Amino acid sequence: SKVTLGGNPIDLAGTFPAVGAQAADFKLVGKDLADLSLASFAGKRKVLNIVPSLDTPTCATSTRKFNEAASSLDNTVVIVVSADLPFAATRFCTTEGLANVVTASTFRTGRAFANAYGVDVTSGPLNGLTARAVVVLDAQDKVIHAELVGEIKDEPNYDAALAALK
Amino acid sequence: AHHHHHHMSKVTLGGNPIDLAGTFPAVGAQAADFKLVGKDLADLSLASFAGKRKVLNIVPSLDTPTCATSTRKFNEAASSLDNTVVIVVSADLPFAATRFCTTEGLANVVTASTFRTGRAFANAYGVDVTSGPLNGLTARAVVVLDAQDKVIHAELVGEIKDEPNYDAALAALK
Repeated sequence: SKVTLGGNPIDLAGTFPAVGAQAADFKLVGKDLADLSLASFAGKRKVLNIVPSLDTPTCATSTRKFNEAASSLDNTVVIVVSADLPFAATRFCTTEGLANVVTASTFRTGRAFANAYGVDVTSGPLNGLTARAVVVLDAQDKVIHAELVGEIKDEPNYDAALAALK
Repeated sequence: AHHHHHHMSKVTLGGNPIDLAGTFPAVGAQAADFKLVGKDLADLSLASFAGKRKVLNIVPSLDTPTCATSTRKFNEAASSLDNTVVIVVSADLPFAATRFCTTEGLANVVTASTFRTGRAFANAYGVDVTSGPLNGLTARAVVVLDAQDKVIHAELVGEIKDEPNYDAALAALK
């Protein structure tokens, strides 16, 4: 069951997290160039919304609605993870203006986050970006929901991720 | 008395010393190769530009709405010269190139991203910032290569917020 892009298999490195696992820590970069780790979000449920890029010419409007809905649930932060630099993150149509939606870039630690989460694309045009996934963590960073989207172009099961927080 | 010329101090950001990894190239050296990513997500290396003079315009980020006219004039002038390509190197993803202030309307300027190979380019060129807010970006530099990839001009800009000596870089191609 390789992930595909336009139906074409791509290679991913690392092992995708299982429900019940302790989430791997990270050092991602916020839109003000500071480092973000799991401790930066202590006490909150976290939605890791992992996307190859949030800087596409056309807005992923459905992702904006999901980001808004999840972040409006009790004690929840949505962490939008991608290789996009913080300079681009300040313009993301899916995050701008939304409280408790926080952009977090992989650029400073390279492939570390993606590899730790089994979303490190290593072939084709997306080589060096994250694959598409949604991983929900509880306050103590136990994985309560995890989806590696089989086709990069497809929408995640946002309903399942939201329901995991209810 | 005679006073020895000072070895270049640490690059600064807003006057603040920052740490750089790698060794910045000297004039006369053969340029290190690289695998950078173009606007179409394909790989670019020195072989992509075989036999051309190359300007590597190395920038922490190109993704800003406002920029120096001198930078644009330099990019245009160098790209207009015979057998010359201007390659603008940064960590910005190719997706952001639509917003690159300094390359807007200059179709021959080639954007080349470090994202796929991480710190490899920056470390090979001695511009790998490892401290402060620019940690993981390239420092500011201009490196000019001749048609056989020998370094003919190289400036590691002393202060990130300052402009390179574009006049010197351009004049090296005459």
